[PDB]
Amino acid sequence: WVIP
Amino acid sequence: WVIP
Amino acid sequence: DSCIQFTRHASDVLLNLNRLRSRDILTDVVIVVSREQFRAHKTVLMACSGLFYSIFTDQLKCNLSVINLDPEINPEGFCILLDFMYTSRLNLREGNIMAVMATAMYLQMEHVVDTCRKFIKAS
Amino acid sequence: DSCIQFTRHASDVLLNLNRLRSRDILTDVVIVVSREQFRAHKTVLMACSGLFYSIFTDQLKCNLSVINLDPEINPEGFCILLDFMYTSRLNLREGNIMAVMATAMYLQMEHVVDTCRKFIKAS
Ligand SMILES: CN(C)c1ncc(Cl)c(Nc2ccc3c(c2)CC(=O)N3)n1
Ligand SMILES: CN(C)c1ncc(Cl)c(Nc2ccc3c(c2)CC(=O)N3)n1
Ligand SMILES: [Cl-]
Ligand SMILES: [Cl-]
Repeated sequence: WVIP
Repeated sequence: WVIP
Repeated sequence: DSCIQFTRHASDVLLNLNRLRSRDILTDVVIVVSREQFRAHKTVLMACSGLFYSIFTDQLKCNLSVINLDPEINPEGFCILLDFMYTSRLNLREGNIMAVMATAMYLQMEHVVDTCRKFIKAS
Repeated sequence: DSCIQFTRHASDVLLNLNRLRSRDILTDVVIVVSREQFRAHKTVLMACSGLFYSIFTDQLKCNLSVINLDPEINPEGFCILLDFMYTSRLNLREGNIMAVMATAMYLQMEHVVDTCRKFIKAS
């Protein structure tokens, strides 16, 4: 999971 | 396009 | 094999499937959550959820145009997860995280359940 | 928005759609190319091809279970492109590049046409  |  | 690969292909496919959903093109099922109705593509639901995969591989349920979820399922939690299915983006907030995790456990969306557990553990 | 994103989601969705294709689950169209028949999902075809997008948004053609391609289309070229649609992998070889480029131009798959033009220019 990432900060888009 | 890339070499997978 | 000796294939070449187009990096953005999967993302571009998903973006177009979401465009079809937004215009209600070739949607073949309505998911009923309490009073709320959500139109979607069975194939996308199966690709994202262990529960929908089980439902639509069933020889009788594969032909249903309406699926009613358990009355305990929250419509907002479902809406956030349906958006994730079609975009890879999860709108996870303090006010919705419990309903999102419970809905993801019911829908059998393992990666969503994992990030909810981690975010809850941090707080 | 304040969304989080799952990097592998789009690729995982496409991998599952290809698993459904391989097992012939929820396929809703057969594409006829000369004597050869190819089963697929209309939504995936539309998501990958400008030609299929035009065909299945048409109020009459959207309901067809069989689509016949132009007799000039080579079945091997189509097979390679259908595989690309479901995997992001293109089996481009010296012996098939002309048939692949011609099929991609007909199907309106801009990124495939671009890599074929570049590979031909190099040789
Ligand atoms: C497991 N399998 C062969 C398969 N083939 C095709 C599809 Cl569409 C599919 N989808 C599915 C099944 C289980 C789960 C998911 C999708 C997401 C998840 O967390 N569990 N799973
Ligand atoms: C252009 N548009 C709004 C849109 N919405 C939904 C879909 Cl499924 C779609 N697909 C499509 C159209 C044109 C092209 C492609 C897909 C691939 C391409 O090279 N050209 N295009
Ligand atoms: Cl997931
Ligand atoms: Cl393309």
